[PDB]
Parts: sequence; structure tokens; C-alpha cells
Amino acid sequence: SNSITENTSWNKEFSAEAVNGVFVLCKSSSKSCATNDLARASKEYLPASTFKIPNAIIGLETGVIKNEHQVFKWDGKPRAMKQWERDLTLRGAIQVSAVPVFQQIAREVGEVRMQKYLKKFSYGNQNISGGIDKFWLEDQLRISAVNQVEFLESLYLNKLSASKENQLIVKEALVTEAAPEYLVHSKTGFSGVGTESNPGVAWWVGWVEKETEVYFFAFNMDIDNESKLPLRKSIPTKIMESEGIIG
Amino acid sequence: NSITENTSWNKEFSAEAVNGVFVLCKSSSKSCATNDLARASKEYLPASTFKIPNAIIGLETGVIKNEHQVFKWDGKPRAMKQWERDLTLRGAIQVSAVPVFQQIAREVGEVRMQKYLKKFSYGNQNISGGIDKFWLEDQLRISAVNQVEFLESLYLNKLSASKENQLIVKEALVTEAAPEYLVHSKTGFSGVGTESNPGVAWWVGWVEKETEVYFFAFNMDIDNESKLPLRKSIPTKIMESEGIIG
Ligand SMILES: *C(=O)/C=C/NCC(=O)CCO
Ligand SMILES: *C(=O)/C=C/NCC(=O)CCO
Ligand SMILES: [Cl-]
Ligand SMILES: [Cl-]
Repeated sequence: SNSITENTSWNKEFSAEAVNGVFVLCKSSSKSCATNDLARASKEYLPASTFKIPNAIIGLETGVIKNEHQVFKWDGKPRAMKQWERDLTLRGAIQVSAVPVFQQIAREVGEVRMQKYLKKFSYGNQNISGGIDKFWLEDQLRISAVNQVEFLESLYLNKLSASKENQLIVKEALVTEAAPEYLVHSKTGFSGVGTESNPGVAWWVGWVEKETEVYFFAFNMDIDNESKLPLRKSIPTKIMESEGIIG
Repeated sequence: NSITENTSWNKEFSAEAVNGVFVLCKSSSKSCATNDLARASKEYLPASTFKIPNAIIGLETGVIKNEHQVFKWDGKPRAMKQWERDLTLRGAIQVSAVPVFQQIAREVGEVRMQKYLKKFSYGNQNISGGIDKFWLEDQLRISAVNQVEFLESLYLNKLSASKENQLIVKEALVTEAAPEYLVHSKTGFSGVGTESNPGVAWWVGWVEKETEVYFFAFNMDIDNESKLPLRKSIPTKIMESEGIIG
């Protein structure tokens, strides 16, 4: 039976940087999750670029993305970021969070199929209103940290409603750190700075394959200044280092 | 097809007094560059680099039941302390857990092992001398060029195995991840032999960088365990100077 507990030993990592946020860490073998804040762990926020994980799976499952070697060609038209003005592989597009590449994937998938897959995946509030290519950036789609770790555990076990081949392709594209004892798969997200009363959200979600154990994690925090952005990885990294998972 | 000799990497070898070869191919195994044409095609014991085909064969035959198979340690002494623990497939590959792969090979058996090495065009395909040590001590031999051809087939999912099984092994071979590139690689060491008949050390793999791919295979004569670090530092310095990694 799945369980969750609230911890306090991680609060010092948040208050030291004056951050309002939540970390959820689940140990696969014990089906046990721990968090610094049960209420915020259940609160649903815009997934932003973390939506690229289900978007990639749906793109492959629908055939919009032909295979793992698919190249997304840049047509030479100006893009919002210098980093996106080039041909990208699936891993390249995921690594730099290339919004235009995923906007085009979502358009070819279409609203009917996108809605079907988000329901099969139990992904957040499953609300894709506001436009087929912006409902995850600044739309109505919301997902909690607890829902993110449930979704990533399904992906890890190849239990999503998609071919094992397509789940394996996305799992390898999400590798961000490799060491002899562990492999980190992760994805960042940032909705924007919002306002002082309504700050934006920053995410870091993923999982760590350490020896024979697997740890699923989801971090989110309020962000009103782009200088705080490095904290989306430093806070969860410091917590997982103190737990002996990475480092 | 062609192999072209590149004298600009000799410095990395002579600075360390190493007798070895580096083979580097961009996009495909059609055009490879090397410091030594003769040694690039010379066949050597694969040692732990054989864990790559052994893992694919184990998955294809069902000996390795699935992606998340745990290889339990029975508690009996193993030749290295890092092998005395339960291991995932990636864990067994990354610490080169010989006894895990010896038991996989025994269960695959000589007939199936021969069939797959023929399908994979894996070196001289000689598995004689003992099903649990042919790649460590006997007559199996493969060249640096044949290693890059085999890894290119794996990269393209063109080996005679399911795409699922090739994807499982490719993920188990990831050894370095950066925003710009992903390195898949495997080390090998036959032992020290003698000053006159040295052992061999390997480093083989590929680098997925932006939209480009680079296949590499390194081997060197080795008669002292103190020289093992060179099997990664020499090819690493060559690929860093080529702007592929670092
Ligand atoms: C996914 O997380 C994409 C993020 N793009 C950048 C922003 O959302 C910030 C806008 O200035
Ligand atoms: C993988 O290449 C493992 C190598 N181990 C060392 C030997 O096989 C020789 C001495 O045990
Ligand atoms: Cl991002
Ligand atoms: Cl080795």
C-alpha cells in the first residue's frame, strides 16, 4: 500500500534560501513517499516544460515522432531562444525545453488524442483548454508533485498506455547525470516570474536508479525572480545528497 | 568504406609510452580515422566489452527475464568486493561483474551463443574453450573497427534482436550525460600477461552530440594494472581535442 509522511529535516534547505516550495521523494521498494509539506505536495501547478515528458510519449505513440533518431529541423525563422535555432534530436529538444518543437508535436497530435492520452496517463486536472499548443505553458493544465511521481513511476515500469519501445525511448532521452552507481533521469520546468502576489512556478522532476533501489522525486517552488532558478536543482540535489542517493 | 591513418593523435600515445590504437568514425562506420591502420583491424580478446553482446543475447533468449531483472548475490566469495551485492543489469555492466555474465553465458549455452555471434558478425566468432570464460581467456578475438561496426548496428537497432532489448542495453551503457551530449561506453581488461605477451585494455562506445554521432574503439597493450587509467584518458584527450566531449 502506497504511503506518504511529512518530514521537517528538509525545511532547513528551503528556509536557508527563503524558498516557498515542496519536495516529494518516494522509495520504490517500500512504496513510501516523504515530503516537507503535504498540502503543497497535493497542490496542482502549471507543469510548464515538465509537460514535455507526456508530450514526447504521445508524439511517439501517435507516430507524429517517427522514432528515437527523428531530427526536428529548424526552418531558419527567428525563435524565442538562441538555443532553439538549430536542428534538434528528441533528447536535444527535451534538454533545452524547445517549446516550438513541442507546440508542433501537440498540433499534429490534436486535441481529441491529447485528451485521450492525458486521461489514460491520469495526468493532472487533464484540462487542455485555452489552445492546443499553449495549454501547458500558461493554460489551465495543472498537476501536483504527488501526481508527477505517480506518473514517473508508471513511466519507469513501462506501465503507461504506450508501447514499451516508446517509454524506453523517452526514458533514455531524460538521462541527465550518469555515475557508476546511479543514473538520474530528470526534467526542469519554469512557467515564468508571475507577480509578487502570484509568483510563477519552477519544477524539477525525475528519478534516480541507485544500486537496486529507485527514487522518484518532484520539486516545485514559487519563483518571482529568474536569479532564483538555480535553486530548483540545488535544493532537491542537497536533500538527495543528505539522503545518500546521489553524490 | 575506408580506414584513414591520422598521425595527429600519436602524441597522446607516445607521451604515455603506450602501444595501442584509437578508431573514431563520424556518422557511420563507412569512414573511420585511426593512429594505426594495421592495429585498427587486428583482433584482440574482448574481455569485459563482451558484456554488451552477452547482455543483448541474455535478453533475446529470455535468460535475462526483463529490463528490471535483479541478479542476486548468493553470498559466496566473488573476485571483487564490488561484485558481492545484488546488481541490476546496468549495475552488473558498470562494475563489469564477470560472475553475473558467466552465469548468463552458461544459461544461453554454446549453440545459442554461436548463432548470435554469427548474426552479430562479432569478430572471429570463436567461442571454444569453455562457455563461461571464452571471452576472458580463450580464442574469441575482435578488432577496434569490428567493435565500432557492432556498436553502430546497436545504435541503429539493426542487430538481430528486438528494438526493446537493444534500447535496454543502450541505456545500461550510458556513462556520461551533459546537456550537449550523451556517452555510451564499456571498458575491458584481459589481465597483465607479460612484458613479451601483454594483456589488452579496451574502451569502446559512442557519443550522441546534438544531431551527430561518433563511434569509438580504443585498445592498448597493458602489462601493469597501474596503466589502466590510460584506457580512458588517451581516447578522452583525443575526443576533447576533436571538440566531441568536454
Ligand atoms: C518550459 O518550462 C519552458 C520554459 N520557457 C521559458 C519560460 O517559460 C520563461 C518565459 O520568460
Ligand atoms: C572485464 O574486462 C573484467 C576484467 N577483469 C579482469 C580479468 O578478466 C583478468 C584478471 O581477472
Ligand atoms: Cl525548462
Ligand atoms: Cl572492465
